[PDB]
Amino acid sequence: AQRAKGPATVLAIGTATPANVVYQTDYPDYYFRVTKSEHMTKLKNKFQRMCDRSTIKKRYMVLTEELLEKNLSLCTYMEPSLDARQDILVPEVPKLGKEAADEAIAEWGRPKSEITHLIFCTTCGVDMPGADYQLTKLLGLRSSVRRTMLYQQGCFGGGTVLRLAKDLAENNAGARVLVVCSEITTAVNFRGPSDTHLDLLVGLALFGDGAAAVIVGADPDPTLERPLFQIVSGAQTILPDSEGAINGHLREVGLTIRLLKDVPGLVSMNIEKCLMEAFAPMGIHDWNSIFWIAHPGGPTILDQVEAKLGLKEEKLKSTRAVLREYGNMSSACVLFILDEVRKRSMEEGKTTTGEGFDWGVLFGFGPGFTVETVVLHSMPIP
Amino acid sequence: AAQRAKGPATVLAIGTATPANVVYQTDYPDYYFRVTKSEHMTKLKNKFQRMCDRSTIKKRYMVLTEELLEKNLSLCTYMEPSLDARQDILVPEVPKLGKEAADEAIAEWGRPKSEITHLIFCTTCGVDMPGADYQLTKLLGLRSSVRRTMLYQQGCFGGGTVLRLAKDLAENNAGARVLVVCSEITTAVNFRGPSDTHLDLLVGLALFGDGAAAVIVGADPDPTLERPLFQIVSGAQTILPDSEGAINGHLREVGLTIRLLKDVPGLVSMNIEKCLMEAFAPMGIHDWNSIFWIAHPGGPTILDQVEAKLGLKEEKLKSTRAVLREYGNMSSACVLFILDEVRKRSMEEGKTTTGEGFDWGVLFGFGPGFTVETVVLHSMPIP
Ligand SMILES: CC(C)(COP(=O)(O)OP(=O)(O)OC[C@H]1O[C@@H](n2cnc3c(N)ncnc32)[C@H](O)[C@@H]1OP(=O)(O)O)[C@@H](O)C(=O)NCCC(=O)NCCSC(=O)/C=C/c1ccc(O)cc1
Ligand SMILES: CC(C)(COP(=O)(O)OP(=O)(O)OC[C@H]1O[C@@H](n2cnc3c(N)ncnc32)[C@H](O)[C@@H]1OP(=O)(O)O)[C@@H](O)C(=O)NCCC(=O)NCCSC(=O)/C=C/c1ccc(O)cc1
Repeated sequence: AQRAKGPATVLAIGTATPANVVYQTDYPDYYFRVTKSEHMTKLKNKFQRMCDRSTIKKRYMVLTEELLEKNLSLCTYMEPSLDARQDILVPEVPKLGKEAADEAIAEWGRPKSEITHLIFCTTCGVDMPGADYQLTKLLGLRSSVRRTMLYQQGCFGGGTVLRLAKDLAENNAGARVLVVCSEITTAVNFRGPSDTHLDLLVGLALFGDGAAAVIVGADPDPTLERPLFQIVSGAQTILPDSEGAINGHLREVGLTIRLLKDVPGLVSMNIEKCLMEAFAPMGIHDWNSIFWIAHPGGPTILDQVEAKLGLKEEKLKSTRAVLREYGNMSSACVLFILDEVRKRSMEEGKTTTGEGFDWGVLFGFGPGFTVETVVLHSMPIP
Repeated sequence: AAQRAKGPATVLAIGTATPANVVYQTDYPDYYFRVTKSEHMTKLKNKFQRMCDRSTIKKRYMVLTEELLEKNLSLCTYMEPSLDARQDILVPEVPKLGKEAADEAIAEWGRPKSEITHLIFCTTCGVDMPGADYQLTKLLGLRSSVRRTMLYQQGCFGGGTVLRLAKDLAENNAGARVLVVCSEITTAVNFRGPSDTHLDLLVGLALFGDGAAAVIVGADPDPTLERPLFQIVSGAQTILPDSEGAINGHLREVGLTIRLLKDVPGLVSMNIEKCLMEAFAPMGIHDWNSIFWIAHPGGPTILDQVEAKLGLKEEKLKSTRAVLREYGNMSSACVLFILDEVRKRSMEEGKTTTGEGFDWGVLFGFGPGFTVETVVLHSMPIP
């Protein structure tokens, strides 16, 4: 007694974005006009080809042109701008998180009065008390909620929350977990004018804004609840020879991020061990008998892994589709793909929530270099 | 059968560490107003001096020495740019002091670091990518497959926040042994005295010191390889009614600016009885002298008021006030600093238990929210 019986299960997935839709075929011109950098045609040609090959069609952004008119230090590179970003992030991150959590509880079907725990994860902004307290007040959750604040974990937080919510739901009987990952990549936005920092541009051509939420609980009551995926295990590892792959320093100019390693080649040369160690308890070594959710850090990191593993084109269709219509939304991005995996599984009438396959993987890649591999099991679809 | 442990998560080892520079309280009002060049503020000086004399603190260990102040002059300075000047200090020095404590807790543990599966790193000081959980993983030589959890900016209730997280980590994953490190180098507050517009930093600078503590926690301890000390029975977190903005710490280009709106001693007093009633209800315990006490030493008055309202004997907060006396407030690491003290004192005097001769005990983390963390512990037998 006192503790749960079976595995953690995701019971609802809600997504939320801002109203501003920004098409990528226009974003180079916008970005070099707003920044007033029309004279640097070298970086303009470079940033253009970045967005052209990013496979992204549209992205949602809190940062409007008006918000930059009122926060002109964000049209600058290495000028003091931390307060200008935090005056946006501290309020705007819980607000987008409430929208996604409300969509998730709406699918959940049960009142918020029974949410026992809360895990909030963001890389954008930092404050005391954390965005978990802000979301608890904004959503009106029980004041008895016991919260976990994951600050500045990076694009692998989406698997961290699942690996943590499994133990929270399974070690406390009748506990239900509100998981929210809300990221506003206004944490990443500087003036173009820098031949001193070109990785800033492939970061601006890929990231977008959005919030995702799930409800996690063990031993679901199959009258009020509908199971979607059950989290069998969650793993975290440090890739060999990956020291300094991504370095993010939070200074008075915001979070400055610098890359030292070729990340897509690092993920490719090391992912097969992560699939082998995670799928060993089941005896699975064919990665095309598995449904796939991997954080779309970029087009080619999925391209190279898809080539190194010899995967079919269908495996990463949902991943690439979230990168297409939403882009990179950091940690929340993998939960978006979880939702698309379920939505497309019904739209195309496949046997189970994971496009027809029993077992599935959730990959989150971030600083370390760190790979979070989470193995899920599907739910049948009648 | 299943892939999980069968009993409760127990504390297996404890280790603490403090920097070398010792700063005595009977010498702090003068030196502070000299390095900031504020000897023209006789009011704030007498103000600060009475605070230091009423803090019941004797000494504190500090990383920010005067040698460090002359090379970062933005810290002799209130609200001019000072974030990077502390970032250059907190980012490396926080994991270093954490390993200092994790080394001593591993030495007492007696088992190799390869058997440390999970890690929780907790600090309200500084932010970096990758986090301090990565820097300790590399410094301590733990396995690359360690599953880490980063608690950034959790305030002074992190000590109970991590016990609540480490309880589930050790009770779901069978054979798991979770190392938890709370490393607080509270230099984030050293502001220039010149502020008649900010008296709360004074009583934030007359209490807080630096220190780090680390525990090994795991369930089903092998009684032939490990020695249990405390059983983490329950862990709770709650926001007190009518506490909006009690502790507000914003991160600005000039550092972490903390301002107080509500009296947190009277916030803790009027609510501590409800937390203890709810926490000990499954065991029918209502005598708060029947229980051994670990309360976060926010200050002398917060403890004084809890002791007055609940009608406790003076022995209950002896170790809590002793950690406050010789270390000051160290944020989340204090309660674990107190945890080490209770087991030392309880074998100093040959008590019946590891909690001063008591079966059940409580650990309290108070912080921004206002959030109070109530962790019920059970002592283990001592011969
Ligand atoms: C971005 C790539 C390189 C795609 O480009 P490509 O297909 O190999 O070649 P392209 O014709 O498309 O041109 C674009 C790339 O060309 C590369 N390039 C240009 N000059 C040359 C040259 N002389 N020779 C060889 N190649 C060249 C260059 O790598 C540039 O990408 P970037 O590194 O961002 O500048 C590919 O590596 C990729 O998609 N990787 C996955 C993307 C990815 O993981 N992004 C995030 C990395 S880590 C993270 O989470 C955060 C990063 C970030 C960082 C800063 C921020 O402000 C915000 C965020
Ligand atoms: C400070 C108190 C009042 C004990 O002092 P006292 O012995 O009762 O009175 P004193 O004669 O020693 O004078 C000092 C205190 O007296 C109070 N006081 C003074 N002037 C008067 C007056 N005209 N009339 C009535 N009373 C007065 C006043 O509260 C002042 O403290 P402070 O709030 O810092 O200014 C008491 O509030 C106390 O110790 N509480 C526990 C300490 C505590 O919880 N600290 C943490 C709070 S929240 C946190 O985590 C962050 C704090 C922080 C905040 C800012 C930072 O930069 C850094 C950190």
